[PDB]
This record gives sequence, C-alpha cells and structure tokens, in this order.
Amino acid sequence: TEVLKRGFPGMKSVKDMPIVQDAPPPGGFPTIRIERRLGPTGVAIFAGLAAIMGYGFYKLHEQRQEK
Amino acid sequence: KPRLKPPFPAGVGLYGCPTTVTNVETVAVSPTILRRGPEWFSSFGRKNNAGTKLFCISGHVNRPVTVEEEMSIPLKELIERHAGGVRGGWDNLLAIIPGGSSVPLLPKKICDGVLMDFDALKEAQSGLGTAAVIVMDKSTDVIDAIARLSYFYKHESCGQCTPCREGTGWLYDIMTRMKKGDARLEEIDMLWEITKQIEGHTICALGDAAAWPVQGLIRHFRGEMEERIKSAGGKKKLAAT
Ligand code: SF4
Repeated sequence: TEVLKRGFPGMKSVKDMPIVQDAPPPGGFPTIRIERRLGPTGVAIFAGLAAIMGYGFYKLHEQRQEK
Repeated sequence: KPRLKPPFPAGVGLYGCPTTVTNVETVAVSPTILRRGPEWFSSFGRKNNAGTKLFCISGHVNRPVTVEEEMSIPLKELIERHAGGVRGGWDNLLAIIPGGSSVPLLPKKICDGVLMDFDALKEAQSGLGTAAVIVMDKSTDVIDAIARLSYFYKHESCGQCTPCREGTGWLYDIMTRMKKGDARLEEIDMLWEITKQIEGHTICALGDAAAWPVQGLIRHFRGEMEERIKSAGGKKKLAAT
C-alpha cells in the first residue's frame, strides 16, 4: 500500500522508497545570538552642567547691571 | 464439497453408513497379493515401503511411459532405463516433481541419488504421492510451470472454506506477477508467509496441495526468482527515467 504511494516504476526493494520532508540545510543553520548584549562619566556630566549654569549666571549678572 | 473430520467415513459415510474409500490401484493388486502371498509382496522395496508400484513418467523425457517397477528404485535408474532418459542428457535436467503435482519439486542435486520411495522423498522435503514423475529441462521457465500449477489449484478450489477459496487466487496473482518480475524482493517472503497461512488451516488437503509447489519453488529456486525481479528493471526502469 505504501509502495502504491511512494514507490516508483522499477523499484526493486521496499527500502528504496524516497523521503522528501522538511529538513535543515546541509551543515545546519548558522549560529545565533542568545544572551543579552550591552554612559559618560559623572564628572563629565557635572562639568558640562556647571559650564552651562556658569554661563547663565554670568548673563544674569550682566542683564542685572544693564537693568 | 468435503466434510470435516470427525466424523470419519468408516463411522458415518455414504447414506450415513460405514464406508471405505480406496484407490483403483490399491484395490486391483489385492487378489494377486492374496494368491501369491504377503511374503512375496513384501520382498520388494525397503522396510515399511513394501511392494511394486506403477510409475508415470511425463514431460521432457525421450520415452514417456506408464511402467510398473519395484519400489525404492532411484529416480535416475527409473528415468534412464524404462524411459530413455532426460531430453538432451542427464546434465540437461533442471527439476523433477516426483509425485504428481501436489508435492514439492526437487532440483538436480537431490534427484541424483534419491530413491523413489515413501520414506525417502519425504526426507528430501517432498513426497511420493501418486508416483507420477514430471521432468523439466534447462529450457523450462520453472516459475511459469509452477504458475500454471497455481492456476490449476485456483481453478479446482471448491470454494467452501475461507483460506483455500480466497488465497488460491491470491497465490496465482502473486505468481503471475513474479513470472514477469513485476514484484519486490520482500514479496517472496510474503509469498512464503501466505502459503504458510493457507497450509494446515483449511477443511481438506487441497489447500496444503496448493501451498506445497510454491514452497518447493521458493526453497530450491529463490535465486531464479530474485534474478527475475532484478532483471525486469532492465526493461522497466529505463522508462521511469
Ligand atoms: S481446501 Fe479448498 S477444496 Fe478443500 S474444502 Fe477448502 S475450499 Fe474446498
């Protein structure tokens, strides 16, 4: 019965029946990432903030004298 | 259509009365045995194999013949004398059925030496049967011959019981496919299994007589069947590609 389904003309043995299924490619699939993959120093952040605030305070002093 | 035993014909037979069925040749030799004595009759052949026997030699034989002979005679003696030997010489022999059609065949190696006897063909995996000798030579397709025997047993089934009635046609279909080589290699083992399913499982002995020639063909010529399957793909697989 299975010979009626998968067998081909001139098949000599039942062990010669083809199998074509969903299969990985030869060599398999390539590897993948599994695990988790990953700022500025606080001195640098505080220095930039101090520079901006110092410029602001200088401008405040200048506009106060003009007023 | 045969009855099941028990009852037995000597207990309940024809018209419900005690009855014995005997062969013509069994009946006919009895007056000569009674007149000439039992010691004269038992002086021929081996022990438990006494007396004389009519032999019919047919097939590929130079002088086919119905001839009377002593029992326990060799096949080669019985064929070379009284029948002129095998057509083309003894080396042209392929196979011989020694006991009609219901017994398995024998190849050339067993035949050279075996005695035509009840207790000698049985040990050679055959039987004396009716002592009807059928000779085939090397020009014979032995699968075709046993296929025609399978056709005979399909045609002669009375159809009463399930294994004989359904399986003789199945054996004939499988053998017809095997003759052309349109089969698989494991279908030979399937064929042996189907003969073992028929044999010993029926009402009468025609089922056994239908299984036995195929068993002998498989046993002594499985290589021929395998070669017939393999070489058929030299004319069937050229169209598949
Ligand atoms: S074995 Fe065949 S012939 Fe004998 S009783 Fe069964 S069917 Fe009929």
